[PDB]
Amino acid sequence: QVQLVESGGGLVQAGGSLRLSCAASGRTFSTYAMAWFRQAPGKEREFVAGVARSADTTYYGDSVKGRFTISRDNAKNEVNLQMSSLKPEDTAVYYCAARSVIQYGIVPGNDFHYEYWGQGTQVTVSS
Amino acid sequence: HVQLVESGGGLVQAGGSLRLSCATSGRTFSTYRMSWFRQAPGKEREFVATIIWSVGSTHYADSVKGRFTISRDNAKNMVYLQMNSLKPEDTAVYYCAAQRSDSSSWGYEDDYDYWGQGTQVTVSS
Amino acid sequence: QVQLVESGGGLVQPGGSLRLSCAASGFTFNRYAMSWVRQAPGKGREWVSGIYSDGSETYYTESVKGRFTISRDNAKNMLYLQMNSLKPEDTALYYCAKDENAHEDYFNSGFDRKYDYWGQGTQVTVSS
Amino acid sequence: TNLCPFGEVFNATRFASVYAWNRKRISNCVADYSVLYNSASFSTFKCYGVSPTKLNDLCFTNVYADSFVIRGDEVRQIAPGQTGKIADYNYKLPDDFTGCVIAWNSNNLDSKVGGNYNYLYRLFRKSNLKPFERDISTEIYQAGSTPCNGVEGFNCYFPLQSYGFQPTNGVGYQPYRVVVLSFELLHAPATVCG
Amino acid sequence: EVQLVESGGGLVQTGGSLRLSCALSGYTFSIFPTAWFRQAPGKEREFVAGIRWNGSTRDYTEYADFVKGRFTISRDNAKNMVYLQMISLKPEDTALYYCAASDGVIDGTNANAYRYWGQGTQVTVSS
Repeated sequence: QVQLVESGGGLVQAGGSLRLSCAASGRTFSTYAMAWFRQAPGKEREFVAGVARSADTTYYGDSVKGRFTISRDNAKNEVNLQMSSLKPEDTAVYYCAARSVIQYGIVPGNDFHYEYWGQGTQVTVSS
Repeated sequence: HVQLVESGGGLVQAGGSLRLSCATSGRTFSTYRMSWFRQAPGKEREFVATIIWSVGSTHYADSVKGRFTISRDNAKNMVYLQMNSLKPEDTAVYYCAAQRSDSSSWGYEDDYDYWGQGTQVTVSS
Repeated sequence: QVQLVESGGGLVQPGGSLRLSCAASGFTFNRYAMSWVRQAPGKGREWVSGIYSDGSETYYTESVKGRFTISRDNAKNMLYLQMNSLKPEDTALYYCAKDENAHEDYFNSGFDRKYDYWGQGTQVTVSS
Repeated sequence: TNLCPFGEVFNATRFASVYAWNRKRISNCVADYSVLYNSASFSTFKCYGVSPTKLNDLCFTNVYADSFVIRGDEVRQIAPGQTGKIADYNYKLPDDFTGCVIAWNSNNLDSKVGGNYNYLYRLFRKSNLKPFERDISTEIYQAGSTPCNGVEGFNCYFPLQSYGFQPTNGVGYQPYRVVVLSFELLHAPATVCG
Repeated sequence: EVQLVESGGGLVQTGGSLRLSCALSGYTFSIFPTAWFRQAPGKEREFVAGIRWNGSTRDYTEYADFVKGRFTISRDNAKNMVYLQMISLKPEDTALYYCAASDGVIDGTNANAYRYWGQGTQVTVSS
């Protein structure tokens, strides 16, 4: 299995900037595609962003397209979500999830129902 | 379309070495099971060899088992038959056949989807 | 029994705005991609617009493309067609049509939409 | 993404006529081969590229099944670039095809031992379908060398022909069920599977 | 191969009656129309008559413009043969009469589209 730890988050202004860092330990991180999801106490898991296992194609949700930046650093074994242009409705627990390639395999044009979920980090956009 | 083009073959002395080359122009060639078949004039196309890409299992005709080697390269969209120490019986028109896979079973040579144009191989005793 | 009841329509000048509504009963609205069709007086049926089962995507005919909007509310089992910048040729009896099969796809291009259920329809007329 | 209703299509009680082949779509669910493998009596499989059965858990954006019924031999014609009858006026798939087609024989799933005549097929419409298309409906084919007016007139046919209702002459004339699992990948949000 | 055998014809007095029997073998009439053509000195193979079995309850008859309301065309499946009944003969009717079936079903009135040609039968009208 893999252990995913989220760092960052907290209280930020509306229109401010934060960076959520998901660090993976265990099996090889570089061989998995990764994504960020949000879940607020009033909404169910929605797809925020996704970076393929090769880090050559990025997918964004309709609500955050062109506003959030998802990147991968294999050397640092990390996935970074730069959140900017925030609004109060963005408040949620953000989870980083990794899609297993050893067990089921993937090919990124658009895939992934991530089977491993991190602890989650609280993000509160208050103006 | 699925096009299988032959190369190699021809005249060879009995006991020599040959490489039969079949290049495949299809859609996602990497997911096909490969077979090499032969036809001798006045006979139906018969089994020579096959490889199942899903499990990496290769079967050879008992007459050519341990001397022939059938291989497939997905990167080059290619299939090779290396024939070592050919026998007079090997003289025939050799076709490369690609059958579809990703099924409940893996031994589909009875579905007969498509096969190549064929190449003449003649082994002189 | 499946019921498709239409509301709206009437006489309007070209360039105006109308909102045609269709309420569906007797079947699960959200499981079927829905269509709007118009039957002009003295002409065959013409497909206006189509919306997937969940409303994720919408498609329009060239004669109404870019100015007509098809939308749906699955919770209320309601289908809406917002018509704007109309031409007089849009005069017809408008039906909201249910699809034969279900689950989010019966049209990508061309095709012939076999509609298993039609409504009573509403008259829409565009004349100066 | 839980297990799909993917198994319901194959274990269904109704199959539309080939000229009215059903284009169903499935999304937001994982389609495993464990959903339907307990009744594996499938006569023929074909796949171009990775398939849900090759990779037990595998996700796709747009997965659509083309379901219909056709007699045995013409099952051979369900493949890119094929021509003749069924491949020209009832169904067509792109020459650059990356998907799967599954055919399984049945003679009692249509609720008759002599087959059904309710599954029709069209022969000749002038011009052949190119990739996914449908234009077949109950109508009278007009002219072809000499004009006519309705019915089966001078050099005019009825486009739809009916399959037999008498006992079948073997698997070649039995009503094979065919499901084309043509799927595609495109830039989209994740957690959509098929 | 599909074999067509023509019987009848011969020399018949002007103003008489005649019956031509074309036996078809190698296939059974299901949807295939059968066309009677005539080749005359200085004339190509042109439409004379045609019969098509709709396959539900009824048979459809095609009579050329200059032979309409004067000739009859019928068929029997049990003996897979086609009858052409001819009355009020005229001298110009003399010709080689062929019965033809199409390789498929394309066209009902087209000489070149019919790729099966029988051995024909000579028919002469003179007293």
